[PDB]
Amino acid sequence: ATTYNAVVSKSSSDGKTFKTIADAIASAPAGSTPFVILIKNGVYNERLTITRNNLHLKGESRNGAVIAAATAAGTLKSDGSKWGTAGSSTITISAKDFSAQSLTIRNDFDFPANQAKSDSDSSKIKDTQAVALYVTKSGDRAYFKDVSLVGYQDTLYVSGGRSFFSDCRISGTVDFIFGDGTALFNNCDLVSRYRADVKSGNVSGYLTAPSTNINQKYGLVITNSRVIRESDSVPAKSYGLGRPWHPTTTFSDGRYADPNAIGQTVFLNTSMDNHIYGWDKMSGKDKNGNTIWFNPEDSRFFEYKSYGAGATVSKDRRQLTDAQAAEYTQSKVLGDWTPTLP
Ligand SMILES: COC(=O)[C@H]1O[C@H](O[C@@H]2[C@H](O)[C@@H](O)[C@@H](O[C@@H]3[C@H](O)[C@@H](O)[C@@H](O[C@@H]4[C@H](O)[C@@H](O)[C@@H](O[C@@H]5[C@H](O)[C@@H](O)[C@@H](O[C@@H]6[C@H](O)[C@@H](O)[C@@H](O)O[C@@H]6C(=O)O)O[C@@H]5C(=O)O)O[C@@H]4C(=O)O)O[C@@H]3C(=O)O)O[C@@H]2C(=O)O)[C@H](O)[C@@H](O)[C@H]1O
Repeated sequence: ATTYNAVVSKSSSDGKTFKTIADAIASAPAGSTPFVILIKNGVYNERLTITRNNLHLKGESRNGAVIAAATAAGTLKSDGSKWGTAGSSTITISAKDFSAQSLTIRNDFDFPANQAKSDSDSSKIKDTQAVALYVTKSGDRAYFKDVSLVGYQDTLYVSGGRSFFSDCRISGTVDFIFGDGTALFNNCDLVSRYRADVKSGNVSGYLTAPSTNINQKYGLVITNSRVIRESDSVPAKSYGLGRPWHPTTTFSDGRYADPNAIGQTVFLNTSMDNHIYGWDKMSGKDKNGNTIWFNPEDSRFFEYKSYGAGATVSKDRRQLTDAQAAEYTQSKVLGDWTPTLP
């Protein structure tokens, strides 16, 4: 038995339906009883912030039910200030027990068109991060099943608590899954995108940029998935599995790269095409304002039984033992939370 509290559709011929997703979400009574919204096929040009607990979105189809907006970090607001990376997100989850099923979420910022602009073009944006989905510190127990996330730089921003992505597609270029959250991915296609603006022999991107606090047990955990290239034009050895993001953070002694954000990315039983070269380093600014490099060997970067042409085993690519791999089951990673749909 499954029923819908609200329905969103493009057609007025449907009857008693909402025109926008934002309106349907707003219609929900205040509180924490489950609220389930069906979204019929269509492209909904909307930006959403979810603050109600126990809210659930179900699209008619992943292929056809799309929530999309174009916003880069460097896009300017009315007051002339930048949106910033967090602010660029098409969908922001700032509530508990959210789920989305069978829908696509896009940031439509045209990264390649931006990069193709002449350097003197005042409309050419430097802050090119453009988040599709952001799970915030106030997000915990967020479940995404049969969902497609589309972007280039910084597609998926996972912060705070636990999120679970299942039967999913996620595309991007630089740091397209990033943040300090506990985020588990199962049976997902992670799609590395072509970079027209990157010279032959240089790096096109990085799948992950975890900022997991050293005291947090689990960061980004990718299981039973497929690490694939968008096209044959994506060069061999052009993509890193991860680099360590140490976010600029305000401390008592100033604002600089967080020393204790020693990120975790673990791949288990995941296929990898030959666009993958391994792990990489990442730079930030230290407490003195100097460049500081954070190295993959000092970070929590591991694989277990990778396969496909990108799955090389070497001293630069640490491997889990069977015993260690058993620590990365859904039960262990998500703890007392069992992701369920309404
Ligand atoms: C409640 O939340 C909060 O606590 C805060 O939220 C807000 O802040 C967040 C965040 O917490 C904060 O640290 C800060 O994050 C920024 C940035 O927004 C974020 O996306 C990320 O950025 C990294 C990196 O630091 C950037 O320099 C940039 O990477 C560049 C380049 O863009 C990229 O293409 C690539 O480059 C290629 C090669 O790798 C390179 O060697 C060279 O050859 O160039 C190549 C090229 O093609 O350009 O890597 C570059 C690089 O490594 O520098 O983008 C990455 C990324 O996308 O992940 O981290 C920074 C940071 O400062 O750490 O701001 C966030 C925000 O939302 O704005 C609030 O502001 C805060 O007050 C607080 O509330």
